[PDB]
Amino acid sequence: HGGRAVIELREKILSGELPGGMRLFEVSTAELLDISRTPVREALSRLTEEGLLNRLPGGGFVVRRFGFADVVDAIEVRGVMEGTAARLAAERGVSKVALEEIDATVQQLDLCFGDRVDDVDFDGYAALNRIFHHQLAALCGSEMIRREVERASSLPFASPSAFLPDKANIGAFRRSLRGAQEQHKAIVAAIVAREGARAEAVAREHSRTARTNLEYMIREAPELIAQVPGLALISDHH
Amino acid sequence: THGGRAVIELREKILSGELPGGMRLFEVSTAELLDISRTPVREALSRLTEEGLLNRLPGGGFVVRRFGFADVVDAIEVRGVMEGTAARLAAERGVSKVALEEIDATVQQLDLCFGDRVDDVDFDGYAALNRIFHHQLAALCGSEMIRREVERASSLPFASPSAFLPDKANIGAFRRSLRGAQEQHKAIVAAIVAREGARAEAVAREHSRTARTNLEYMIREAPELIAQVPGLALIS
Amino acid sequence: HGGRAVIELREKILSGELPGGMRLFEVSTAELLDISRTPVREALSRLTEEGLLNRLPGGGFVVRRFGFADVVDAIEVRGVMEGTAARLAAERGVSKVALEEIDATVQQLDLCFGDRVDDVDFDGYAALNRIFHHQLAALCGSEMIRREVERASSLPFASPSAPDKANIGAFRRSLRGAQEQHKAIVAAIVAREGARAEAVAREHSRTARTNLEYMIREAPELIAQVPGLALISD
Amino acid sequence: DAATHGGRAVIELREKILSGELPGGMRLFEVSTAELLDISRTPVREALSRLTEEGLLNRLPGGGFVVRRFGFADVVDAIEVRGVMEGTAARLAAERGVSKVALEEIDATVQQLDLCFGDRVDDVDFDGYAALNRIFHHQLAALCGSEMIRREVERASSLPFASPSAFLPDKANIGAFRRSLRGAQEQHKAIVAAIVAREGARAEAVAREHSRTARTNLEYMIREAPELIAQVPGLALISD
Ligand SMILES: [Zn+2]
Ligand SMILES: [Zn+2]
Ligand SMILES: [Zn+2]
Ligand SMILES: [Zn+2]
Repeated sequence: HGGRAVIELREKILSGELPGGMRLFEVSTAELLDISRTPVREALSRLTEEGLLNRLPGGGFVVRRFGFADVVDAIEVRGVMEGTAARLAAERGVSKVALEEIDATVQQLDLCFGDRVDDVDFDGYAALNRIFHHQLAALCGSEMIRREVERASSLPFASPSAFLPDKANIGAFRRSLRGAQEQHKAIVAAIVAREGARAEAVAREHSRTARTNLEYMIREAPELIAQVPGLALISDHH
Repeated sequence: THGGRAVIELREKILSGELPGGMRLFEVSTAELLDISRTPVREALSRLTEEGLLNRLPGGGFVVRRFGFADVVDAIEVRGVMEGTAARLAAERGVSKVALEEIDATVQQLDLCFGDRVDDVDFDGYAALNRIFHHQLAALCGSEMIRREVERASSLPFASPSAFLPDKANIGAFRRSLRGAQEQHKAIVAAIVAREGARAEAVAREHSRTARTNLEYMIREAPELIAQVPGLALIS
Repeated sequence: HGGRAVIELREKILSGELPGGMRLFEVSTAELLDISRTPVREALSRLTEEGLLNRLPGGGFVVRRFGFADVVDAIEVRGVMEGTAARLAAERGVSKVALEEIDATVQQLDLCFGDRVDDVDFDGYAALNRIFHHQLAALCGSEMIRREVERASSLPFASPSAPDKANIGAFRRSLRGAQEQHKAIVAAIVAREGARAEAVAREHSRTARTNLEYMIREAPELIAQVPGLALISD
Repeated sequence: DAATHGGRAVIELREKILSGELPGGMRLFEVSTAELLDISRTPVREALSRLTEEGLLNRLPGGGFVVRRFGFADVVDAIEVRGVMEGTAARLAAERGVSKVALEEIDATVQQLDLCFGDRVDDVDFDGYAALNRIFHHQLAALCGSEMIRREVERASSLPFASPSAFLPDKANIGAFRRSLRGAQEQHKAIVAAIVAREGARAEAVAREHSRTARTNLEYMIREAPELIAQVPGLALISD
């Protein structure tokens, strides 16, 4: 009910239907979505937590305006937060079951690669990549860490598979997935070996793949900008 | 503005322990408690979810977040890691002449809190100026996204920079530890000026571990000090 | 002449012709290499600095014995030393000329690769990889750092290009990731991101350890193609 | 080795380089060096070569040796390398683990170092700290149980200015240096704590930061106390 309200409202913000700087109010938003006030209230609050809306001082909400600096900083925060989770898992240790689970996801991700450099199941990688980053966040067994890492990924343009959309299935991106999969293996290896410094460094570097993919799209493939939701609304971008 | 007296009153009742961890809150029962209308109560319950004091229940309603010792240790870790990011980015990107003069002035004022003997420290003066230093450090790299994320990491009562420095916890062991902490403040600024991001990050992370060291000293050696420290009311 | 004596002496140690525990003396070594004593003296001293020989009290050298732990530790030290050079270059800054030179090496390394990994210049990569690691060591402009980094890379089994016949499908695929690391080190140095520059340079040295561990577990016939590796007991 | 003519020449020749008797930039040849030490040609050749391996001399392209010259930049870079090498030993000890006996030994040195401090900020046994500080850094290098790593930290700490207690000589016992020892002792405690807790990242970061104290103390002598330069037996090698 409330979840269905979040999806539609998020879609209207990211499409540019509700532009940056636009003021949103409980009743006018409920009329727009043709949904009851209770789910709409949950949706507006959830999208504030997610970072798409800001609260206005006298009540109501405002659609946030993002710059390139915001995208780069969001990717940085996510990498730094995932690096913390990986380091703490290596320092504290991981349970037999949790390790078996994440190692199974890495093995499934290996099945997305073939003989030629381009032979990669892009859609299969993107779905399993989300699972790997979820399991990595929970690895150290801390709810506080899991919540803070998940919040850092909820943030705009900070999702692990955000720069891997189905329609951005290009050669240059498929070749870069082999290096990314080697990073997943290295994070788990470092955690097993109790090498916190390595686990953190690899997780931070791994997040920077998103920034490289973004920079590739601006300089070499600008038609791919519209494939990332909301990215074409960032006026700054170039 | 900003949720009014409703958000303030409801936050005060959660932090005092009046509304304990695990307690379920609903629109109507909360409105009866605050003797306010439904609209300002709905804003308050939503705002405190965004702030991280409440969690949403799957079938509607809210639940007061419960915190344990592990949560305090992890919050201090996240704060250090976030401050370390701000310090590293300030060193990598560079800092404006005005912003550097401001932070360096706070460090100079903090130096005036120290005397001849190891215990000769103005504890209340350090705590107030320490809050300013950490605020200024968060804004140094010039990024709003970083400043917001660092301030959020510092927002819980026990994750605050001066949280483990309350006026009544003015003990000898804690005054001796402030000299090392002040040397860390100087080192963070020096590393930023020198464009040494790695050092700036490492010092900021280590500096935050002082809070954990001071917390661990209480649990083991002075448990009567637990009640005096804010945030430790949300703990069991 | 002295450099020629070092190559010939190093080759006999790494082939196992001069086994570990063997005692070497100026005269007997000069008779063996059929070279004058002065270049042989330089060679014996240079190989002590490099870590292949140990000095005996009273003169004379002894050929060192190496274990897998020695290889693992050498690679660790090299990565840590290269990470220092990369971090200091990012923190201090690099001159326009030095940055153009190292970036030209990276561009030449790209020409070792095509569209596919089927035809990748393995011998070409190894030669240019040595140049990249030489320039990276000198980037921060410190002679002290350059000397300590080159020493850490002279060390046994620590060399950056640690294999003409060992040219398999897998080791060719791993050179693409290694080249992306070279690009990332330079990018981090340009961007003044010391932390990143250090982390990438450390992780880059670990590729050697990963490739060593692959041969032992999956391709032991490739052990004889690595110089001196066939002498270690594991 | 000290009893051999070869070993005796290394001790005497090292002493003349470190005293400044043989200054930086001085070309040393087999003959001139042998006349100086009044020793035969063969032990001199061993001596000259051993000090090149040691890093005190450099080889000249057309034959012969040159006394290696050191500048302020070289001292700063040497302290950086030592911190980076000690940080590696501390990180590897935390990652691998340390035996019960080795931990009890280093923790005993930390406890002995705590006995060097009193009530006032200046109340510090400077000579007692310097001797025990050498033991702590010795014990720290060996902690991970790797011989190559121990040797590598040993080498990084071998130049007279790259030594852990080099910037703590008996004659440089000043107020501004005694106050800095309290922070340094807290870092010794933090390195051991990080190793026990298996926190390699922290162990490395603290060991690197700890080494920067030596740079801070050096910079203080140059900018504020230049009369202290000559009384540090280790800064004699410095040109400018
Ligand atoms: Zn991933
Ligand atoms: Zn502080
Ligand atoms: Zn390379
Ligand atoms: Zn020390």
